[PDB]
Amino acid sequence: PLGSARMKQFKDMLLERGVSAFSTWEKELHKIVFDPRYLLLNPKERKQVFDQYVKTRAEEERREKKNKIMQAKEDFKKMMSRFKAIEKMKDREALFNEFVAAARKKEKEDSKTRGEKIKSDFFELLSNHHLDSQSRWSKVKDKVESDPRYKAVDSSSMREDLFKQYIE
Repeated sequence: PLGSARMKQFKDMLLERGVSAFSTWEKELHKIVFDPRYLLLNPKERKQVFDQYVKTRAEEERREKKNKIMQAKEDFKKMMSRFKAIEKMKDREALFNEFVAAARKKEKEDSKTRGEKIKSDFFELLSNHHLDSQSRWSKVKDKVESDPRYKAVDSSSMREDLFKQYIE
């Protein structure tokens, strides 16, 4: 949405005549100087529109390139025809090992965060009750067997051990 029809036309001309975004005005001038639309702006205005056309086009290209790369991953990574998208095998394997060697690294996490969680939830379960050294698992079991923080501990014996830990 550039100000005026006059400048729109100049911008258009820049595109149609293939003026580069990585060059000097002095060296691109030859692509436009013979074009009737060149006559529609004074020098200051010519500079305005050129500077804007060059900044805008470089950024669009820089970005088109990146967003294509990131998008190719996010789809290769998602398929786990999106396989062909990546070129070679050398590239599409430092990635097939990005996912797998990060999907196992999410379990030297997930099996520990949930790990300590089953435990702490069993302690928290226990702490809802008034317990001490005199407390006896026989009489306590019955109070908390319905609860989900209890069922979560899958070893009837390990439950007992925990309650022993908690009572020490």
